[PDB]
Amino acid sequence: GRMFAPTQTWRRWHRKIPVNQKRYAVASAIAASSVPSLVLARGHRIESVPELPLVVSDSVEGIEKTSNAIKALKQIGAYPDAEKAKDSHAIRPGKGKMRNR
Amino acid sequence: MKHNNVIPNGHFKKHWQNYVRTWFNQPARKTRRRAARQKKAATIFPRPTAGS
Amino acid sequence: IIWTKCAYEKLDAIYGTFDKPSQEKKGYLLPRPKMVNADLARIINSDEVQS
Amino acid sequence: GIDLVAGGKSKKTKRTAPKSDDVYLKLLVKLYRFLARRTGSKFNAVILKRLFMSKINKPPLSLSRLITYATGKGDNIVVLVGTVTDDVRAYEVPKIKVCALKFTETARARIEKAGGECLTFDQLALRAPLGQNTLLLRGPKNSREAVKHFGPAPGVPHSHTKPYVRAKGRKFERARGKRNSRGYKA
Amino acid sequence: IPTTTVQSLENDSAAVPLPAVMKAPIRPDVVTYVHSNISKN
Amino acid sequence: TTVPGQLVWEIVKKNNSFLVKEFGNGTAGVVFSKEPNNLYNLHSYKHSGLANKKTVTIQPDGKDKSVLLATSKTKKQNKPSRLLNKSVMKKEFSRMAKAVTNQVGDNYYRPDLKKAALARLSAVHRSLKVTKSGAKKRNRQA
Amino acid sequence: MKYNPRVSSSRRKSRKAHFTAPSSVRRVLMSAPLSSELRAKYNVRSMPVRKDDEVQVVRGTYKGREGKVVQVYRKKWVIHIERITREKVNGSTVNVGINPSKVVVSKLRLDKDRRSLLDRKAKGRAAADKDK
Amino acid sequence: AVPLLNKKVVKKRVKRFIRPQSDRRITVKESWRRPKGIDSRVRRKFKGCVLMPNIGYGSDKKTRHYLPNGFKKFVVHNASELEILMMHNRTYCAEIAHNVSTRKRKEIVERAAQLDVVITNKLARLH
Amino acid sequence: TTRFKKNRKKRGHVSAGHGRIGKHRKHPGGRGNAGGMHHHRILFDKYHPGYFGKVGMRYFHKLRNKFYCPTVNIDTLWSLVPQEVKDKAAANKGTAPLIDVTQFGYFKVLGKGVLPTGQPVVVKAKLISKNAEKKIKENGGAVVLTA
RNA sequence: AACGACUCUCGGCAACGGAUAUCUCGGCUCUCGCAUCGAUGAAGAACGUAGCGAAAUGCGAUACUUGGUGUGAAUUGCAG
RNA sequence: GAUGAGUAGGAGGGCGCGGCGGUCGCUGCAAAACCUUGGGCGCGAGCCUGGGCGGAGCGGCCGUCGGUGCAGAUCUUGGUG
RNA sequence: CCCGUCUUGAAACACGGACCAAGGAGUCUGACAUGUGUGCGAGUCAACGGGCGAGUAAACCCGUAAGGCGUAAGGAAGCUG
RNA sequence: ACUGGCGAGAGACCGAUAGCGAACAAGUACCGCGAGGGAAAGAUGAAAAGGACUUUGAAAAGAGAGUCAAAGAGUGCUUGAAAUUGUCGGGAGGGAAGCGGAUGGGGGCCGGCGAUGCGCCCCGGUCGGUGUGGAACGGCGAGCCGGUCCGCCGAUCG
Ligand SMILES: [K+]
Ligand SMILES: [K+]
Ligand SMILES: [K+]
Ligand SMILES: [K+]
Ligand SMILES: [K+]
Ligand SMILES: [K+]
Ligand SMILES: [K+]
Ligand SMILES: [K+]
Ligand SMILES: [K+]
Ligand SMILES: [K+]
Ligand SMILES: [K+]
Ligand SMILES: [K+]
Ligand SMILES: [K+]
Ligand SMILES: [K+]
Ligand SMILES: [K+]
Ligand SMILES: [K+]
Ligand SMILES: [K+]
Ligand SMILES: [K+]
Ligand SMILES: [K+]
Ligand SMILES: [Mg+2]
Ligand SMILES: [Mg+2]
Ligand SMILES: [Mg+2]
Ligand SMILES: [Mg+2]
Ligand SMILES: [Mg+2]
Ligand SMILES: [Mg+2]
Ligand SMILES: [Mg+2]
Ligand SMILES: [Mg+2]
Ligand SMILES: [Mg+2]
Ligand SMILES: [Mg+2]
Ligand SMILES: [Mg+2]
Ligand SMILES: [Mg+2]
Ligand SMILES: [Mg+2]
Ligand SMILES: [Mg+2]
Ligand SMILES: [Mg+2]
Ligand SMILES: [Mg+2]
Ligand SMILES: [Mg+2]
Ligand SMILES: [Mg+2]
Ligand SMILES: [Mg+2]
Ligand SMILES: [Mg+2]
Ligand SMILES: [Mg+2]
Ligand SMILES: [Mg+2]
Ligand SMILES: [Mg+2]
Ligand SMILES: [Mg+2]
Ligand SMILES: [Mg+2]
Ligand SMILES: [Mg+2]
Ligand SMILES: [Mg+2]
Ligand SMILES: [Mg+2]
Ligand SMILES: [Mg+2]
Ligand SMILES: [Mg+2]
Ligand SMILES: [Mg+2]
Ligand SMILES: [Mg+2]
Ligand SMILES: [Mg+2]
Ligand SMILES: [Mg+2]
Ligand SMILES: [Mg+2]
Ligand SMILES: [Mg+2]
Ligand SMILES: [Mg+2]
Ligand SMILES: [Mg+2]
Ligand SMILES: [Mg+2]
Ligand SMILES: [Mg+2]
Repeated sequence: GRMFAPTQTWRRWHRKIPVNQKRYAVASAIAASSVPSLVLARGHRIESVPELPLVVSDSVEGIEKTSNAIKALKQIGAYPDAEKAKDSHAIRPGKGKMRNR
Repeated sequence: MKHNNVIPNGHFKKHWQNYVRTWFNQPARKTRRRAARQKKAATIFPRPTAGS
Repeated sequence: IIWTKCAYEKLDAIYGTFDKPSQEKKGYLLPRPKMVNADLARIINSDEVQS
Repeated sequence: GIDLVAGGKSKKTKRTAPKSDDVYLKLLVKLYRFLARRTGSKFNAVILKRLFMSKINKPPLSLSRLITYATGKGDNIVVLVGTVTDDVRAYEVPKIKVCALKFTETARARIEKAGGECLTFDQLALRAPLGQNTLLLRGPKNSREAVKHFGPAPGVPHSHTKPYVRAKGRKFERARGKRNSRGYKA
Repeated sequence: IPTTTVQSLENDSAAVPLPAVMKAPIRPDVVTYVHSNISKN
Repeated sequence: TTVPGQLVWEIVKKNNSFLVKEFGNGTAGVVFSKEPNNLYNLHSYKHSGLANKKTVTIQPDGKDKSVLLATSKTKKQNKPSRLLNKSVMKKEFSRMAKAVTNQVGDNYYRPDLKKAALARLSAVHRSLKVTKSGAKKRNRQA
Repeated sequence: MKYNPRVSSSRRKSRKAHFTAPSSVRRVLMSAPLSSELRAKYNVRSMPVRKDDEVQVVRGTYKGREGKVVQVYRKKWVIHIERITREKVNGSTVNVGINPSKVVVSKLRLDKDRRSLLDRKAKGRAAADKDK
Repeated sequence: AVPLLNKKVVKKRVKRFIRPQSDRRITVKESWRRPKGIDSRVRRKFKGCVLMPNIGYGSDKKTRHYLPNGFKKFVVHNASELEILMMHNRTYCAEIAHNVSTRKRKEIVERAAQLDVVITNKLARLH
Repeated sequence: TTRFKKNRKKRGHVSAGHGRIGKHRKHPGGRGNAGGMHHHRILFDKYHPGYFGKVGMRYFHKLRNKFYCPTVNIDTLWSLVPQEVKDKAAANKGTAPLIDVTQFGYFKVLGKGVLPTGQPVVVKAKLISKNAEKKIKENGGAVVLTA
């Protein structure tokens, strides 16, 4: 048969938050990134980071090879957090795995 | 009809569901028009892209 | 977040400050909190309150 | 059995805490929970209750109205549990010490230009822990569109309640019931 | 005025003033509300 | 954290990577915190290792029954790699107990955590002894 | 990450393209790595398996077995290797199919086309990998 | 480990609350459901009928969720999570999660002995 | 948000909160604005006086641009002047600023409120009320008409 | 009023049946590109066609294909 | 310190199902599902765990979302007395 | 005393229900309204579109006499305010 | 503009009673004079390695054996729930049975179902100990106030 209340394409999918509120949220997120307690609380491994906020020389923008990019992360102490991401690579549980996720 | 409310005047007594215009192609339309302008600019070079 | 030096120096211009507005966000000023000092211990244990 | 109503329990509801999740507001509530308990000051108790209230129960106060109520009270500190807005209809702004939850950008600039100071409720606790020498003010609670529709229904006698209509004009609720020439005037 | 040290990479002014945005209020309620709504877009 | 600790507690008390909750949000709910600088692993502002500038860490250090006593430096809250003032102790329990009392209560660092730190030191020290030799008593009497 | 708009990352489409691929396409899909000795000689990493090639099994229960290819059964995505057989319940001998990605080519069935193919494979590596 | 709890556990009711008529009908499961019927004699609380659960049966807050051994249960999935109970070994006992491998259970059991943490199911799948 | 909808709280309660006696039928009082004069009469008279009937003259093909006439009050007139120009006004009492309201999207000047004390202003507008003109004059200003 | 039969009931095992779980060369929805049927006989319909085929797919008495070009050693259920 | 009835109806705090953004984990030294006269927790929705079967996936927590919870409808399809 | 149901009144000589599995019913959308949360505030709104951009359906930026709602009402209207 | 055609990309969509009626020889089988109506039906294993041979039977097939990690995967074969059925075992029954509450009998199950330590003595063993030197740091705000580790003396206990 026919499902109850069939789903329609003209459901209101999108949302328009006022621009000023979106700018408020971004500023709060930027400020939170400079608090080591919040960064640790979010699961990041910053135990070897020299300082927060972590500002590096502009020469990093000239890096072209991935091998040199990883060496830059090691020097500034950001590699352990990057290593955490790779070690967490896993298949998505549930139906999402067959949905191109 | 009940309580104190504005008198409703919804114009939804026809087969409106057959005449709904969605806008899911709005990002695509922006892309296509930008491509058309970019293509036009090269055709009329060095004439200004603003037109006449 | 890992900031480059150039990106870090642009934050004041992009988002402005509490005194002057942003250069790239027309008429935008950073929001103010309802509490200037969030350290309750200092306020509660201050001489003025404890007197 | 016991001859009581609802087993002797209260059927009244009041806000015992803010509905907001604002972390800064909760810190202010914690600050003034302590002040009210450990001082017994009536000012602190009133401030604590008003911090729980909803947006419509914390109406804004215009700068012009703030100036009029602060006339002759320069020494006192003005306290408002709400937002202070700027008023273009006010020309001369004297120096004044004002504590409020929030100041609009224009209102803050005008007060600071005139030599005044904009304070938060955490700074007020340091300067007036018991509310000494304070001018406690509230904005107009009933000055909003919704209230105009409240009260006796528009159609009853001696009513000036604003009706709900989608548009304004001769064709929108001006006929029978609104004048003697059409049935009756109500 | 607070300043932030600039880390130097091998083979390469060493401080920058702290921008005002880093002292902005932290509002998890606002961030969550904005994040959920815009992720629908 | 670089901001007031009370503000941090308002943010992380609802959700953080170290918060361990089991059995839902009813009566059966049990909550623990597993950050390394939480003496009792309790999810409270008192014991929180995230919302306090001054925190105490006591845990096994490497080998040889060494116990690490680390306290967060007050002026290094923005330098994670140098935030901890580590002190590896490998002496008798009595000597270690005096060191904890000196670095927690005597200097007025966190006098409210003196009891927790000593109990934390006592628990860590006992576990090291059992690891070296193995369980010998069930500790069920009384 | 891919950026070609003509390339799909859909799991459904990839599987359909693989299992409906024509015989000519299956030839490339049924490639095997060259031995370390041949790799250093021809400077080539992989080659489609051929009927008369000699391969060594490096995976599975027949790991270490060496023999000559006898049939490229493209319809079944396997190859048959001489002497790599099992006995049925009735005692008859049947060849065991092995995926070409699980063997190593020890000797190549060279010919006019095979030699030309080797040159093209080495030409790109000698330039795009070394000169760059 | 010596349990810290000292007050005796008093269970107001040990029998479960079985759904009405779950015995009669196979399709009606035993998990409790409040009967909403107008004539329901169970809802109206006629004597000699199935009993309904209410807040009066609430157990003492001091002895609530305590196992017969005198501890509260905390489910552990690895060695690291077991260490969270080091300072609560007189109040909380660990239980290894049902899906932990036998190899990893040995590590948890060995670690729990060093920390003097009670394990409720320490003999699970070791034979 | 489905999980907050109260229908979920009513699962297992039979009537879904619509009652056993009355029930939830399709249109037991007619659709939309049915029966405005018959069985919804009290509702219309009590909350919507004037709903039924005809009043006034028709205006075929009425265009709103002909009637465009934004208004500004006396109290708001000073706010139009830029802050830098306000300082000049108080720096020289011989001259007065010329406030052309039409440049700010206003046609008529009404007379609510008062002007700044001791500050003459020359107001340029299409229309003006008599009270507005009187307040401008008594403050030392003048009114100029434009179009 | 034992035993045993019968009925009911509880458990183990065996049946009956195809739920659940995990899957998917399918569906559905959005977006994009392109503009190309026919009297020079279209769409559709029919019949025939393979060493062993009924259907599906393909093809037209040159009938699961001819020819050119590309690819470069198979096809495969069996036979040859 | 007082107090406890509740159909129609309202509201609060919770339980459970499937995704999504995060975070913390489990698994061929055996995941899901299913079975059990094993044991335990919660007033309860439910939850945790022993054993068995099975042979490749799964779960906790925060936020967010929905085609999200059945004994009935001479309910639908299938199966069986 | 058999559940569900309509009923002043059901164990009813009122109706549905032999049994099991799975499926199975206040939803989506437009308008308005009260309440609450959030942003800004005599303003507010990046909404058509443009500039771009995770090589990109997101995010970010743009309102120059744009527009909506609000900032002034009364009158059928001419008008006054 | 574009729910057709051809080609392409994507998804907080469905996951075989779902999703198109159709995941499969589906607009097929089948029904109707006709216009039309219109299903059900996916999964052995990594590989058929798809069960040689012995024996019983007219045959189907069984018994034993064989292949496989597994036939407790044996060609509608992954997993295999409930209704319902057989069998073995326990138990009950004078025109229903079931159910609430309370014990009892018989079962089944449970060693975190129930402890065996602690304090003070000496025998031995083992391991560390005020005052001055170094190493890397800290609390309080230049200066005071500290602990940790290494070494050297004294002290001679723990
Ligand atoms: K469209
Ligand atoms: K209702
Ligand atoms: K029996
Ligand atoms: K399934
Ligand atoms: K023809
Ligand atoms: K050809
Ligand atoms: K997860
Ligand atoms: K169980
Ligand atoms: K969820
Ligand atoms: K009825
Ligand atoms: K009746
Ligand atoms: K009946
Ligand atoms: K209303
Ligand atoms: K506007
Ligand atoms: K613009
Ligand atoms: K009139
Ligand atoms: K179908
Ligand atoms: K199997
Ligand atoms: K049986
Ligand atoms: Mg699942
Ligand atoms: Mg219609
Ligand atoms: Mg009573
Ligand atoms: Mg009552
Ligand atoms: Mg008349
Ligand atoms: Mg009257
Ligand atoms: Mg119970
Ligand atoms: Mg009744
Ligand atoms: Mg298990
Ligand atoms: Mg009810
Ligand atoms: Mg009903
Ligand atoms: Mg009704
Ligand atoms: Mg209706
Ligand atoms: Mg064909
Ligand atoms: Mg009650
Ligand atoms: Mg789930
Ligand atoms: Mg059973
Ligand atoms: Mg769960
Ligand atoms: Mg769904
Ligand atoms: Mg549903
Ligand atoms: Mg059912
Ligand atoms: Mg029902
Ligand atoms: Mg039926
Ligand atoms: Mg049937
Ligand atoms: Mg029958
Ligand atoms: Mg009757
Ligand atoms: Mg009844
Ligand atoms: Mg009768
Ligand atoms: Mg009837
Ligand atoms: Mg019947
Ligand atoms: Mg169901
Ligand atoms: Mg509102
Ligand atoms: Mg305008
Ligand atoms: Mg007039
Ligand atoms: Mg098309
Ligand atoms: Mg189907
Ligand atoms: Mg399904
Ligand atoms: Mg399998
Ligand atoms: Mg099976
Ligand atoms: Mg059964």
